[PDB]
Amino acid sequence: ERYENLFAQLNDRREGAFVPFVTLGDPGIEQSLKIIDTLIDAGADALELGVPFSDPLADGPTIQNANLRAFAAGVTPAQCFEMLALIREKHPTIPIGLLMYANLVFNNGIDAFYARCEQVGVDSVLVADVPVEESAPFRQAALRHNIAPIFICPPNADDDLLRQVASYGRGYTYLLSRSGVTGAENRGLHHLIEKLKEYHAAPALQGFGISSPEQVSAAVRAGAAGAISGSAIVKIIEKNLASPKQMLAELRSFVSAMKAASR
Amino acid sequence: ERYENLFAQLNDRREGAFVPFVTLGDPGIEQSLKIIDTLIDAGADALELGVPFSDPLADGPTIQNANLRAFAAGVTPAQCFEMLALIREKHPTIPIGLLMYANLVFNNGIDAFYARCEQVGVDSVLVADVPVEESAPFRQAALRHNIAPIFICPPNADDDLLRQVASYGRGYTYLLSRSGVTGAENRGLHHLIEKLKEYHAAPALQGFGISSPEQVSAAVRAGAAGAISGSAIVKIIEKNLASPKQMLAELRSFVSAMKAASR
Amino acid sequence: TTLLNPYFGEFGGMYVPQILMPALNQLEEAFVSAQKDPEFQAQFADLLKNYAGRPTALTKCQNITAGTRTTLYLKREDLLHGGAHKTNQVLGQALLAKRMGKSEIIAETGAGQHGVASALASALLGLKCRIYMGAKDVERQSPNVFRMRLMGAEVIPVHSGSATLKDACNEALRDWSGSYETAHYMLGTAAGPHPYPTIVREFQRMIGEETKAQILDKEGRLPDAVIACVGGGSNAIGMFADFINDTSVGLIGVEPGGHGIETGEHGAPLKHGRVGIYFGMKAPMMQTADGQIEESYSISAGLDFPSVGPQHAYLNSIGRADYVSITDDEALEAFKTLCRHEGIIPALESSHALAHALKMMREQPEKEQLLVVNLSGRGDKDIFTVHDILKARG
Amino acid sequence: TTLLNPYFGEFGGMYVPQILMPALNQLEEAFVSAQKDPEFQAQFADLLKNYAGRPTALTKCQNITAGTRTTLYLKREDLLHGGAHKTNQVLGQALLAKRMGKSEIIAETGAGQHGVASALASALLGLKCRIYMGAKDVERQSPNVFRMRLMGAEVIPVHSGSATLKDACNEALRDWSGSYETAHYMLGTAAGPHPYPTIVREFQRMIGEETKAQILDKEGRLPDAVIACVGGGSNAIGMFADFINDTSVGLIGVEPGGHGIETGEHGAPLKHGRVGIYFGMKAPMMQTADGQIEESYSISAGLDFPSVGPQHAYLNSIGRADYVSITDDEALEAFKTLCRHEGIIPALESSHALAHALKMMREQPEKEQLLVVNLSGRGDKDIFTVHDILKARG
Ligand SMILES: C=C(NCc1c(COP(=O)(O)O)cnc(C)c1O)C(=O)O
Ligand SMILES: C=C(NCc1c(COP(=O)(O)O)cnc(C)c1O)C(=O)O
Ligand SMILES: O=P(O)(O)OC[C@@H](O)CO
Ligand SMILES: O=P(O)(O)OC[C@@H](O)CO
Ligand SMILES: [Cs+]
Ligand SMILES: [Cs+]
Ligand SMILES: [Cs+]
Ligand SMILES: [Cs+]
Ligand SMILES: [Cs+]
Repeated sequence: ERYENLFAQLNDRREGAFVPFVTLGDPGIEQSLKIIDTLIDAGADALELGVPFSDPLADGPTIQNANLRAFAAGVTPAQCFEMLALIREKHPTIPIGLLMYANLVFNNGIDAFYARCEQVGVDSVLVADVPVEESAPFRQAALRHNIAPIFICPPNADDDLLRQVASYGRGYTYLLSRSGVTGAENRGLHHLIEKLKEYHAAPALQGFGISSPEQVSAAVRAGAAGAISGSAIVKIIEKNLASPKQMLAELRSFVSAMKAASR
Repeated sequence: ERYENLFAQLNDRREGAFVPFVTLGDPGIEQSLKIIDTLIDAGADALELGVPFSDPLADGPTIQNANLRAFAAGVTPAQCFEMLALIREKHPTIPIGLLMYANLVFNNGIDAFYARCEQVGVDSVLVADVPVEESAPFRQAALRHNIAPIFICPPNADDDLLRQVASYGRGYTYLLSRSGVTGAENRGLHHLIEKLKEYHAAPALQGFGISSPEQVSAAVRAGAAGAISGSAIVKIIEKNLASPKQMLAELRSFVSAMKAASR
Repeated sequence: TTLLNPYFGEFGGMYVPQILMPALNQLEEAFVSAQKDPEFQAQFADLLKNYAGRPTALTKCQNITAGTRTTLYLKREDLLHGGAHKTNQVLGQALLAKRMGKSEIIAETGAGQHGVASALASALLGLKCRIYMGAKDVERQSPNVFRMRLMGAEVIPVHSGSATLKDACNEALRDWSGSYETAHYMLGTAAGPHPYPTIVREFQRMIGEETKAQILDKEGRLPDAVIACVGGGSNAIGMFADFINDTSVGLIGVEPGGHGIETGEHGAPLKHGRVGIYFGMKAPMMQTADGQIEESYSISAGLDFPSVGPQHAYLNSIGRADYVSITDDEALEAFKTLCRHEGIIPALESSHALAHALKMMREQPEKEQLLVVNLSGRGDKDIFTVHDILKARG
Repeated sequence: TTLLNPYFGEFGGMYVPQILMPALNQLEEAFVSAQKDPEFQAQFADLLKNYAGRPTALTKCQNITAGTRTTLYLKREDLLHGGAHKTNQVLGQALLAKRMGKSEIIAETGAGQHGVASALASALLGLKCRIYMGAKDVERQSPNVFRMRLMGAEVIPVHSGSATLKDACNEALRDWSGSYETAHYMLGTAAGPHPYPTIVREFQRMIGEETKAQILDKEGRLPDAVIACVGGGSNAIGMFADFINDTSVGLIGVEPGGHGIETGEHGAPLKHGRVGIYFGMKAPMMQTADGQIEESYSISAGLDFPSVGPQHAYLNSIGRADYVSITDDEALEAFKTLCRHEGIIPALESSHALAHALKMMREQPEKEQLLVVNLSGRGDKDIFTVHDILKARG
């Protein structure tokens, strides 16, 4: 119960969670692994990881390019699962969540996918292009393999959706900051946050557009159990492709700043 | 009665007539005048002259270019009539026939046109784009000014046309060698020639495609009172634009050869 | 003589070299016969409907007349197979060609719409088609050159003179004079020697007949005025024909004003020319004082001709039809207005008609008036031309 | 839940990010309501007829079937305003957009025919239109880019991926996910998340309804088979829809075979793909063993897509409809054959359908069969592309 233990501990220390996001294999397998260890050493409470997909329709340019880079390095889903195994072997308690696109999950069989997630130590799975309306087979497979199915609570969510997300979700609730696709440049909820807690929904993590410490503190202050940052992280990766050393340094610096803001 | 006197004399000498054609003002007024004197000195029995027209629809490239050249030299219809006056002033007995396009005749008034033809000494007028069907006002104006109206006898002429041409025409009958437009490269009638004589049509001159002595003799042998050659003449003009001297020499040589063939 | 009157008042006739009279006479006879032949009419109708797509729609323009008392309809000849009204009479002339046992077709073209129409009809009816087109037009109306070739037609560039419509016409006639036994000259407009102005009107009159029926059904009355651009005069007479005896209906022909009438660079002989004889007819001509036929001009290749059909000269003479001109710029503003506010891309030729209509509305916005503009063709062929001009302007 | 079944068997669904479900739900509700609204149907009909020019003709091809027992008719969607069947459902979706109070339009386009249709409808109905088009297609279907701009639409080149249809689709969806409150995504084919496959079929079914009425009146019976090219599946389902319950009528969809199926360079996921989830639907996808969506290929931009509408996947599954493929070369030979022997220049997309029909006739020339090919569009947009290829060959 990695998520349950994290939020319990965080609650005691009265702090929110900072969850960085990166695409596995960007810019390469080895460097991606170091990048993730740095994110954890820098202060990451949990991880949100993506698997390169040919058509990431919920992602803006930053993460699109992250996917392209991973593809240039020949990164495949199989290699992503080998990486997840290694990451879990080095960090036994950090909660690991995957952000997937439906075809990759459906490809070799939905159940087989979640069976593999369980085998490598994954804690949750969010399928970006599978709304609650199409979630049955995915949420069911997840639960059968002790994987928490993650659901998104959009800013335009009505009561029926709040309730569905509350009962179907496990681990954490992905609280969308805004409409649109992923992107750090686009910056985006107290009421929604309250309703979720009313319906006993898994703890809420805010995502999309979160790229500054100020935004982290704001989310926590508003009631959110934490925040997720992807594009902002990925941007540091692409700007430092030439200097891997300065890349990690810049990343550690940024993550620490984002995490401190959650205290 | 220039045409009547020519055919009478020619008949006695038992020869056919050679009638060269050139566009007035090509390549220029002065040179055109010399070209015509040479044609006459070389043996021309009568003249067939054209007046530069913007759209000579019955003419092929050779004469089209002749018209262009005359236009480059600024040759106008007024200047053409001044030339005709000079030509008639030097040659009192040679029959002069004009080959015109309807608009030039109709422009300042049909009657005024034929009045001017009579004033400068012109003997006949052939309007290329005026069939017998539209000829009334033209033939009438011509006769009123002692100008012979010339009609074409096409190779596809039926009996009604033979008869019309026979009674309306004066001077000579233009016997078409072939369909198409003027052109020396395109070489084209005994029955038609006979029918015309039966209906007492003005003497017949064959035209279009006549560019060799052989063709001249053939026309006369077939019964025609003579032949007309335009493009063949004009071609010598354009090939010798650089050497006016060799131009006239070449022309005299050619005309003599064509005329001899009519003996 | 002839079976039909070759004249419209003083205008018209058969001013062609004697050699072509038999061909003209044969064509007239074949036309008269075909007009009384049920089978011919049925075959013509079948092609127009099932092949060309007639009847064409009559579109009401609600957007461009907003805030005025002008109701404007567009006869959509732009939707006809091929893209212009030209296709109508070409199907009829092709049938006449077969009827006369001719296996080849000669045609002239400026906007290339008549060329395309001639090529497609020939491909469909088994005729060998050759098209004359001025070199300038080969360039400014290129999309159509490609279409013609693709359909098996021989396109022949004419570099003589102004390298435009007029010159293409000259070559077509020269060619026919030497091949009339096997080739039929499919003249593309209501001009030239009789019987062409008559044949072309009759094979285009469906435009006005449909326009009348459609306007009556949609408005319960006739138009205050039908407006059409005038090149040689086919789409305009095609639109006018059936309204001629309806005295209340204004007939407005719009000649190209080019860069403006005062510049001499236009194609408006009807209102700024002088009667002359050329291209087998006695009609208004843009001509010099000397009697030389001048070169015309217009941003639209289809209207770029120094003369006009004889019936238009006649209708103007007796005052039945009024003719005006529209400059390049006025046509362009109309072109853009239709594109952006009605979602229809009109041919630049048609745009001249639309331009006048828009003027009639704008000048007297409170005048109640029902107008119909013959949208003779679509402007796909004019896209590159219009783009380059609008680019050099921003 | 939803008001209508989002699936056709196992294919279909609404696989989009949660943020877009309200927009999809709103669209479905608006569509259902509009379908029971007499005023909406009347307005739709009015636009289709008086603006678009429906009904389109059904042309019999006597020349190309000579010496065989094959009778072939062509549904002339190429005569529709805009030049392709695309215009039909765009008029309907535009009305739905207004009905929903949306003032902007997002559309993707490959052949540019949907882009042009979206632009003209928006110009006519007062909507701000922006179109996504792959850069490769901006080039090979350029005539349409010009048309779109001229009508006031913003054309946005997409350089990502294969720079073709698929990529234009991706961008359109990304854009909509962030602007659905003010913009309506006018998807151009019978694919994507429900309710689009249903809406697009319904707003295109007039093709088949008219085809049935026209074939009955001309032949007294139904077709042995209706044939249409299949990109996303709109013109094909539009043609098929009304014949589905007529069990004797063969439904043949023609997927692009590109350079040949064995080369992997094609757009035939239906018969050579594997079911997957992408572009909001569970449907056959050309995809790697890993589950990555592959890039498709086809000489015709309109068919260059790695997936297909879910209803086609379903109809094929139960065996109601048969799907085949036609290579680039086969489509080109059909394109030229129609141009030269029927005088119609077909879109390269439509040419794939015609190619199969010609194969069906040639392979069994003594087999008596009545066929109808949906000529989805005219090929004006393909002239330069075809010319360059035929030039490099002579
Ligand atoms: C001369 C040619 N076009 C004329 C044309 C015209 C002018 O010709 P009319 O004969 O006057 O109708 C009007 N509208 C369209 C769309 C046109 O294509 C041609 O296509 O060869
Ligand atoms: C993708 C586009 N075109 C598709 C198209 C197609 C294929 O799409 P369908 O949706 O399968 O009908 C067939 N025919 C014509 C003439 C076309 O333009 C487009 O215009 O954007
Ligand atoms: O990139 P962001 O900051 O918009 O976050 C969204 C995802 O990338 C992480 O879930
Ligand atoms: O040029 P030709 O030889 O065809 O003769 C025709 C005219 O030029 C003279 O009438
Ligand atoms: Cs109005
Ligand atoms: Cs004109
Ligand atoms: Cs129609
Ligand atoms: Cs047949
Ligand atoms: Cs496809």
